[PDB]
Amino acid sequence: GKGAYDTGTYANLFQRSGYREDEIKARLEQTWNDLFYGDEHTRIYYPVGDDKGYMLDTGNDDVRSAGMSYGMMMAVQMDKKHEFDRLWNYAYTYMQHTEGRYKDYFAWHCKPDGTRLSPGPAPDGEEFFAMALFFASNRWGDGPAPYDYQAQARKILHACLHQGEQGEGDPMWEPSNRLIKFIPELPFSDPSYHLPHFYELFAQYANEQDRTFWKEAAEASRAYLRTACHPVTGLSPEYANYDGTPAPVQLHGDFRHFYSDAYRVAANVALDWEWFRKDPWQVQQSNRIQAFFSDIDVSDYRRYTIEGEPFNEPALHPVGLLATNAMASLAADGPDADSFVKRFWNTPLRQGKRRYYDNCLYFFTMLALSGNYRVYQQAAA
Ligand SMILES: OC[C@@H]1O[C@@H](O[C@@H]2[C@@H](O)[C@H](O[C@@H]3CO[C@@H](O[C@@H]4CO[C@@H](O)[C@H](O)[C@H]4O)[C@H](O)[C@H]3O)OC[C@H]2O[C@@H]2OC[C@@H](O)[C@H](O)[C@H]2O)[C@H](O)[C@H]1O
Repeated sequence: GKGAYDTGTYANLFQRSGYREDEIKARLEQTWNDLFYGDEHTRIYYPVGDDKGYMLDTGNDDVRSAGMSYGMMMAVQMDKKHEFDRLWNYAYTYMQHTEGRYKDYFAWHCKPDGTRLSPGPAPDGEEFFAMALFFASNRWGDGPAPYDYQAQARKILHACLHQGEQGEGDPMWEPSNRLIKFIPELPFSDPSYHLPHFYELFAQYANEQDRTFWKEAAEASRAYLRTACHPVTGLSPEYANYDGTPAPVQLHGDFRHFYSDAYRVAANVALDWEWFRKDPWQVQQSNRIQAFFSDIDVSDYRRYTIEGEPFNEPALHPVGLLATNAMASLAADGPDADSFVKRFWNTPLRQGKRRYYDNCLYFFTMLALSGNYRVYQQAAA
């Protein structure tokens, strides 16, 4: 078969699970309203002035590039221009470099007021910023700068591939292997950063010289994720070497294990399958990870070695983990797919100081499983 990119048909797995259409759309809208306009123990979005707003990492009391970029995608996928523009204005103003080795990249986290905490960037932010902006252009049309969406996107993806050619700086993609990097400087990666589905669409909307690269990178990332995921459990490390093996322990933590970052791999893999249907391995990977967690309660979620050895330590984001395991049902045809969809439906949004990452993964799963995580092309509106 052909994917949602070709057919324009999006699977409603909640409907397939037996839930009513009415119910599903109401549940999606409520999730938007709570995360963006809820109470002080739920909402993760905060509007600032008349033309700005941010997504708060409640857990770390800072504003991340990954989070702001997640927020923009959430906004454009839900047809929420006002909120989309507020977020982008915050990112463009406070976070985007206008000079230095990081010119056109984004400072990976800052304070709610906009004061930067580190200058270095996080590539998973950049790619999400780029994809979100192209969808904004395709859905709403380019506004006046800085709301010339497709132009802002192309400028970011130019930097991503070409940052070292203008004197000093490093590219976010390693030219030799066409793989996104953990950060510009270090020659290793993060499985969760690989969005081959997003790169297919960059191959359509990026600067003309780079379109070949993005198409090659789509297939490179699909290949990398086959080497990153354990062939039994379908678990993956947080940081990985280009060969897919867990990276050495870093100075800021041990990232060889299946923890917070790794959760998004199963969701990323599943969305690529839904959109493009290119890699039949993605179905098997969805079956494997679901089968590893088929027997495990959310309250019993741990840190695991990719081999499947549970640490005594609990998962920091078990609702997040359930959401991504549930999102895998987009691609899973196994006997656990139906189970995971119902399990997620009966799981509410997280509350308390650690809620941010859980609720971000929650909302993407709510979008995806309702059939509302869609490609916005140069169509006939
Ligand atoms: O913790 C001290 C910081 O470590 C150094 O590393 C930075 C990375 O952490 C960052 O990757 C970010 C981190 O946030 C990720 O999302 C997480 C998922 O886990 C949840 O619990 C959490 O709420 C959520 O935020 C997100 O996916 C990524 O975007 O990437 C940048 C990296 O930068 C650099 O560290 C390496 C160093 O060489 C550079 O100097 C620095 O810029 C930070 O230095 C330090 O502050």
